[PDB]
Amino acid sequence: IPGIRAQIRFIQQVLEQREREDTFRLKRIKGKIEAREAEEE
Amino acid sequence: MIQGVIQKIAGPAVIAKGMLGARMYDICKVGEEGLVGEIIRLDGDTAFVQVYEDTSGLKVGEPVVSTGLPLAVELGPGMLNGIYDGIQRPLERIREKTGIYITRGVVVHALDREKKWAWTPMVKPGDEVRGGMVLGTVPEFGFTHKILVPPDVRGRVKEVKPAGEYTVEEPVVVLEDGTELKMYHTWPVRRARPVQRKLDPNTPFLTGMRILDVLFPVAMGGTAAIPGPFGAGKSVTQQSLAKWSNADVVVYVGCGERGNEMTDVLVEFPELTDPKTGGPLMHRTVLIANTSNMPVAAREASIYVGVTIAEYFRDQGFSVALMADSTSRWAEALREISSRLEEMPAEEGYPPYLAARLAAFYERAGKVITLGGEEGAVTIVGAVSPPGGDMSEPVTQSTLRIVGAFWRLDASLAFRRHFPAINWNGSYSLFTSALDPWYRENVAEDYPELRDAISELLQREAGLQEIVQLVGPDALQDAERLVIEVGRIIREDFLQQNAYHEVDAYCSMKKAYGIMKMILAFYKEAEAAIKRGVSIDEILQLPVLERIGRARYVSEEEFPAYFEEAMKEIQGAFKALA
Amino acid sequence: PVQRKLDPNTPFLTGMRILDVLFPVAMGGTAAIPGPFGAGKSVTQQSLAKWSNADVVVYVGCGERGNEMTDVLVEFPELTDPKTGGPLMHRTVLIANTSNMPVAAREASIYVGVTIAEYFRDQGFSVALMADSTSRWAEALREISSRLEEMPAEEGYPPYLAARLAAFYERAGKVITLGGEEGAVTIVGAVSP
Amino acid sequence: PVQRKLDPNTPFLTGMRILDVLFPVAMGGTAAIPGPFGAGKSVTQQSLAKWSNADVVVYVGCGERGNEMTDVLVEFPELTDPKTGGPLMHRTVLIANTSNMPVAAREASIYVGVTIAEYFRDQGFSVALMADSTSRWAEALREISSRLEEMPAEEGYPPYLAARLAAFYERAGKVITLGGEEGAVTIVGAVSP
Amino acid sequence: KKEYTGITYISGPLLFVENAKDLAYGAIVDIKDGTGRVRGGQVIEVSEEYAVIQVFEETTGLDLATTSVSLVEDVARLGVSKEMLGRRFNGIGKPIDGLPPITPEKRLPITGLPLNPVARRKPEQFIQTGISTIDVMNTLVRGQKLPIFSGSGLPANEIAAQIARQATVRPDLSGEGEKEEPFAVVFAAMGITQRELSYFIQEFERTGALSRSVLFLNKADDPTIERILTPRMALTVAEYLAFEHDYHVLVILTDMTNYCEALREIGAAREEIPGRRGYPGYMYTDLATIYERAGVVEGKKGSVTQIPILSMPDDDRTHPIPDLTGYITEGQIQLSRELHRKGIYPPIDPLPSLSRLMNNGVGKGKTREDHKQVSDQLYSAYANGVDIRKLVAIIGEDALTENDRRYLQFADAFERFFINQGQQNRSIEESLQIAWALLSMLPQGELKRISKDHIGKYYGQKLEEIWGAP
Amino acid sequence: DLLKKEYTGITYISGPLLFVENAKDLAYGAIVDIKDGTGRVRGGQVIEVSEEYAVIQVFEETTGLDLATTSVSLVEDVARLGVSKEMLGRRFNGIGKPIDGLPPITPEKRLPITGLPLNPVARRKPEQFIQTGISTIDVMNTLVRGQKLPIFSGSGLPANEIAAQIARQATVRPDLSGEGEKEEPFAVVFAAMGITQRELSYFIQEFERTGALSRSVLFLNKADDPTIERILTPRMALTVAEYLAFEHDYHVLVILTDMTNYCEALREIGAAREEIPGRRGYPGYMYTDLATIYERAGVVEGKKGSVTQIPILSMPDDDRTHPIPDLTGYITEGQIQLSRELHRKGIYPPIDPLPSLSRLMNNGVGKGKTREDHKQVSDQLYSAYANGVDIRKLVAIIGEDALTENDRRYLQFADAFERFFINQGQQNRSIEESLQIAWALLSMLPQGELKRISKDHIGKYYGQKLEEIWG
Ligand SMILES: Nc1ncnc2c1ncn2[C@@H]1O[C@H](COP(=O)(O)OP(=O)(O)OP(=O)(O)O)[C@@H](O)[C@H]1O
Ligand SMILES: [Mg+2]
Repeated sequence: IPGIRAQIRFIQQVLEQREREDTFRLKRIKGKIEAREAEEE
Repeated sequence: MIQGVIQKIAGPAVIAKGMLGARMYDICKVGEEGLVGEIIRLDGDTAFVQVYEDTSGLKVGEPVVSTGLPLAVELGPGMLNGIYDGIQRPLERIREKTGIYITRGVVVHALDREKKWAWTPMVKPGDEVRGGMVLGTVPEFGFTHKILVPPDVRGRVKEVKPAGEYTVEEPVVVLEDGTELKMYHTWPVRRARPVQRKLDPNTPFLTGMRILDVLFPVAMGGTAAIPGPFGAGKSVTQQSLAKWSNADVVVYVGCGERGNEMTDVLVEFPELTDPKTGGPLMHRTVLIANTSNMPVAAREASIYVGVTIAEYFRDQGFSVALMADSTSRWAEALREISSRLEEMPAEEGYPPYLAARLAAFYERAGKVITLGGEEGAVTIVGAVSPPGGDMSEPVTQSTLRIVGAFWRLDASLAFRRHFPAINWNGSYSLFTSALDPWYRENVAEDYPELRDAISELLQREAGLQEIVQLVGPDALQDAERLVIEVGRIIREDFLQQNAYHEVDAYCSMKKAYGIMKMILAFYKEAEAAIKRGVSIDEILQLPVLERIGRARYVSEEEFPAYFEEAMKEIQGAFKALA
Repeated sequence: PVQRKLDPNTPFLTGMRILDVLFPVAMGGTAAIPGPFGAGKSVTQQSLAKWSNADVVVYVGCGERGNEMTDVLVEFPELTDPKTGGPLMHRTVLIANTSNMPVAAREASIYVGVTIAEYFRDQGFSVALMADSTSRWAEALREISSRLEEMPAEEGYPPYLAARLAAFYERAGKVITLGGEEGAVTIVGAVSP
Repeated sequence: PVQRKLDPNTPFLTGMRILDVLFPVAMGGTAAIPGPFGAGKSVTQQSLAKWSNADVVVYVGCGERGNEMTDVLVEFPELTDPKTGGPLMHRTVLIANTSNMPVAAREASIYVGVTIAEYFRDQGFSVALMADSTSRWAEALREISSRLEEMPAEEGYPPYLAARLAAFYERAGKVITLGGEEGAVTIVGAVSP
Repeated sequence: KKEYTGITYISGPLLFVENAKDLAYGAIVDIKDGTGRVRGGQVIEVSEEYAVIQVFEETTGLDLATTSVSLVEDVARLGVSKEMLGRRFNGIGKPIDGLPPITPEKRLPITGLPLNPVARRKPEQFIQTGISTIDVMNTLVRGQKLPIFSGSGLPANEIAAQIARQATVRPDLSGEGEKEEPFAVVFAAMGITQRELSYFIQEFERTGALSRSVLFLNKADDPTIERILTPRMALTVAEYLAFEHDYHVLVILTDMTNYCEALREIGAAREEIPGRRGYPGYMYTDLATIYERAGVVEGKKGSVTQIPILSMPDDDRTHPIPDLTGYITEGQIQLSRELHRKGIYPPIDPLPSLSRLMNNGVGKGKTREDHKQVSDQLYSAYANGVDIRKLVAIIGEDALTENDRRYLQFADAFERFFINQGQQNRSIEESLQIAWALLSMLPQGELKRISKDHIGKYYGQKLEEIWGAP
Repeated sequence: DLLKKEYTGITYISGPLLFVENAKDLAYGAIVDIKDGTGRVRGGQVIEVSEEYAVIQVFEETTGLDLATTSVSLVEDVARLGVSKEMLGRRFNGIGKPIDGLPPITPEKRLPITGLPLNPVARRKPEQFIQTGISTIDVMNTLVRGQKLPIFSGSGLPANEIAAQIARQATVRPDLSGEGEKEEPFAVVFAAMGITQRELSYFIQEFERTGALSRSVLFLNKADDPTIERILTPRMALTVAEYLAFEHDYHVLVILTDMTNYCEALREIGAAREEIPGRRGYPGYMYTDLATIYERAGVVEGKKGSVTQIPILSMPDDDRTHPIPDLTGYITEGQIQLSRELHRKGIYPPIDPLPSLSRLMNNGVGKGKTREDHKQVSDQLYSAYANGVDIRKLVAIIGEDALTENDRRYLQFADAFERFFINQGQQNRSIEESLQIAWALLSMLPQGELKRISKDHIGKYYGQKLEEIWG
């Protein structure tokens, strides 16, 4: 049981890391899009 | 006729300026070579065009002209037995025109214009005509091809050509207003062909595979999805459906899947035999092939062209089957285009409207009372290719919520070379109840009961595996071990099926019912015997298990006698135990 | 503002043997009571409100379900103060909320409650604050943070969740008011994972 | 530049039984020694520096403790070179960029170390380069990439990290120097996942 | 009347209009193209420079030279009247049954106004859904939100239709009672295939249930904004009837997973950064505004209940949609795949199911005095029986005690005669009778949870009463 | 074409990219020559063109460039390579410049490196049977000429050794197939991407020893070479392969050494361009880009040539769900997957039969091609090995003594399989010897348990014991 619990925790951490990176990339591309829209609409 | 000039080239995308007046989703010709392309955005006086061909070598300043019409397909005689590219360009004619390589800019009509067809008019001068009515008939590879008034045409017929040989360009019928109805008619691929009414599915789509046709049926108007990681056997299953399905016409759509599959189809199907008509199997199929290395933007066009052709053949009165070879590649094409547009992704980079597009594509399936009054149907069986077998990908989850049947392949079974490799636990089918009246009248009066009994046995086996994985497969009692062994027999002698065999490839419903009867009778007798004290260690040694195992391979005609013999042998073998 | 904070030298008699003996909470202390279903959390909290030594009791419902909030609202008025024999509502303040109310209200509920408790402390009373469902308040905070497009941390909660929880739990404590009297605020915040 | 790369066919005797017996590394080869904290990266690297049979040893403290460099300084002068008889420090060149020193200098430290090793190779010696931590080099690359506002590939590292590591490691190898003599460089880079 | 022709951008589901300061945020607009076709649309952002419009359906014919935008209504509203009973709607309010449109008594805003907590009151009466596993062990009380978690392939739609056909109030059991207490069922289906629509229409029209139910049916291929609006329109009608004509309205939301997916798609269309697991950050508040519009208010005889139906994506209980629905609602009726494959219908698993308001809607003057104890005893006995059934596969039947064998028989009899009630409609008394008959199989004196009085009064019947006449 | 056009006015240089302002004339996909102050000339390819500027991806590193004196000039509107019959036995770098010290080749034609898709109608069924000499491949994962068979490698497994062995031993068997006897050998096109000096030296030495350099083409892009050059090496190698195969009737075997480095280069360019990443940061069009490389293999109607592919690919964390293996599996036709567990035990070649696959096997094994019993023997071996592995997993939880006799027989079969079938060193087993060993192993199991095989073949071949072959 502790081994399975450790594996579950590891996988949860990995998936959360990937989601966080995805949100970061989304935020930066949104910033670039907003900059372009402000510059030229 | 709007004209502009290219302003920016980035992969499959082209931004043209000066196109003030162009409409969204209209086919435009890009450059001197006239590469086909579709507008997908309008900004100021600029239009964003996705090109259905490689854009390498273009230059800024080249002309871009819009035709003013959305992507359209020529529907009419001459499509069966052919092979088409994503935007309905015959590939045999391309092969004749160019070498062994596809090249940009080839202009070829979908339907042959130089071939003459035997025309037999059905309508008469001075009679009413409405959209979807049958003007006439034309023979085609043993089919009777009905010429239909386009869905949105009305009037009275002025003059009709007398029976004779004509080409598709001939104006066979002329209405009072002056419009001339030829033997074909274009139709936007993105607009569902109108219909009179949608009927509830009450007939099965016999796929020819026992597991799918028994435990997870799909109705005649149904939709099924067959996800699975690479190597699980999606292509083999779909080709088996194309070969043995009971549909009158089979439209195969290779949306961005391996090229060699289309060659396999082209080289094999002309030699096999249609189960029902008896003529060559290739005479009942239309191939819309867009291999992986063909231009990315053409995948969505290929899917839509295939579904529109299927809808046409439905409107003729036939029952059609549409095998989408990979919808995940359609999603990937959408994703690449979105990236070129710089939109806001959702989930794993897929554009937000992916779910809406998939729902629109699937909801074209169903049994229908065509505009002419006859009855037709379209069954969609779209594969899905999740990365790494994830059934949590947005594509697969979006498919779960609109498909009536789900056939989930498994990697573990595929590794053991156990096919079709359907994960029984994960699959499901919602057409099981609505099909019972048909089964009770055309397979066996008690077929539903046997199917439910087999399902219950498999469920009990799955429940016992939870313990077996804990305390070894020998610590169980006798009854539970018998359940486990009968589960193994069901897996290895009923569900398993060698698609490459000369006999087992196809299995009528009578054969499946017989095998189910045999297994259930064996289980009942074995349970009785165990109650009275016999040992399982000797029940598994009986000489009738061999016959139950070989029951798959017996021909379709010898099966009744073999089944009677097997039942008698079961009774005898378990009676002799005393 | 307070003149000076004192050490936890006196207990907050909750009137229940287990809590007052085995797990005491000092006056000006902080406690957490995870609430599952069927554990009778409502009864325990009502008992704390009725019998504790606190003069005025502030109850904060951050984002409670609709019907749970209805039960809470329709049960206090019937309670009877054991000291004066009159309704207990004559010495308590209720801050109610539900999931469908604006996010800002849910996020500010606990701060409003704790500020009111601090006022009644400055007067010279002993106040017992019971912030129920601080997890719902954390949910409101997360929604607000995502509305501003902040980068999350851990299970989607904003990186400053601990900072706000501390800023709320550290207003408790017995102090000498600016006026020289003695008062205290004791916080008993539920947690509902 | 060099004339021809050769095939490694002699051992880089590290003085440790496990490495020199079960998992050997050739004279011109490369090795990586990943290990979590408290496993023995530092002591293993120092042992490789002290006892290995390399003619000249270059130690690159690319972002590690200063006490390690101090220990090397205060111990090596007393020790004796196995093959030349003089003090051990006379055949080692250190490049110390401790953790708290400027971040961007770690890349420069790695490159300077590999260049000096290449020079001593060109002179005919057999060199051994000990990169104390390439993960700190990766962190420096990540920071600079963040300032440039590039797109991270995985875990924040720039997409070109693999190319940089490949270029750094490929400089190892046995060689016929432009002067005709035979030389080699061995790289044993530590990684701190 | 006024038409804004200054289109300057069209892309996907958005288009921009210049000189559109007059339009109000959240207003509904009509977009007319050159060919004359008219599409809907909703403003999502108004600025001095331009106004962003999100288009319903598609943008296949639009262009910047002829498209014109005209106002339709400042804020989304729905015509509502008593006559809605017996009709069907497409999620935007347009009828789809072919009957003439309704003449509204009043036009109410779709977005709901929060109920005042001080104006609510405790749920204290029960609704007889006709399913024994719900009416006995997980009762549904007026004012409660009791979602039905299901799986990918389980028959959620059949259970929804059955509850729609059978649900009724029982005024007689409440004291002296009253002759009548009006009842209505508002059905809101979101993202349901054509097959499901045909099935729902047939099931509602086949047994006269349509005479007292309002259906808001939204197809899968219809625009997603209509999917977002469907639950709000249904709840608006429910609130209207309940709190302005004293009805006892029951609202069934057929698929909240489809609603959540549509919400995610819309959020992505408007350039919003997703929160947890790719879903919008504000999903909790949205699902709250949908769920918490049900309850019972003081001084009004009406009531609104909800039975949200959500298909857990991959049988994951920790997925955001089921998790948030759990936070905001009280309890859940969880269908089980094992029971379904075994042939049980409805496949409700009492073990993971819970109803948090059951203790309030049960007792003297409501059902019978033995309801709570019977439910508790059945739960305990079933759990023990399933455990013993697991044990028997290892230890063998002969090695059990006598009482363990009794529990093993009881579990099977329960699964076959209590859960597997098929399409038959069971009154509360029949369900309690079957429960007592099943408990009778256990040896008296092992019914620890029940008081002696009830055991004496009801214990003893024979299971053959229902077996001989299901 | 004769005149030379130059574009000064560069306005940006960062990483692999470079912007030119007034390059409206430059064509998308064109190849350009970048010249710096010192006079050195680098290469670049346009990847976006507009009225305002044009993006150029610099093949070589950007050191030394400047915005003042640097100039960009055009070379060709479409990337081309000067293929010719005389380039057999020559070495080229990632771009095509010779490195063997010999003069440049006089091209017979110039072909677009990107190539064109093969018309599905003009393709032909891949039928002929290649005898790789490895039992796990010839018997269970047959390789047919015109097939794409990637070798999913690992961090430190001997994938290169297996590729060299296949290249050395691969020969077709006309005698079994009944075709006219001939001995035309394979021509090898060896495309390298980020190969360390060690692996390159190994491959060169093996080819020299086997004498294959007289009829092989090498495209070497060493690790120290520029990264962005890798985006071109596969395309040039496959252009040469297709030219030879379909214009000279050559049977070409293409080996791509590390597709992982190619994917790294592609990710670098994509991230520099702000592309919407898929999984793990790789660009969303990686599937299409890899398809354009792999799908250039097959066979064409009316032409005697054939192009085969063996892309070697290293799964990063021995992970099969990493995006690169997933896409490669969805594009290619099967895979030969090495395993670490077998490697540690000393087995060579450590091919794991279970995860491997070959989708074109059924077209090349059967009556009149290899032998009547091939398919059934392969299927039965799969089933037996799978049962053996499942029982091996069970033992580690329930103990050896608990097994029945059948389970012990299957376990012994699994061990004997791993130690006598997979493990074969460097010897060259013919198909007949491999099938003989397969039957010898299958004889361990009872005759009644070989359900997959028909009774006729069982009667004909069953019985011969493994002790006869060895010991
Ligand atoms: N070969 C060895 N012989 C004896 N003791 C050793 C050896 N290697 C390590 N140790 C002991 O273990 C301690 C940890 O080793 P070391 O300092 O090399 O760690 P490290 O792997 O570099 O980790 P970190 O990055 O956390 O400092 C050493 O200080 C010493 O106490
Ligand atoms: Mg260390």
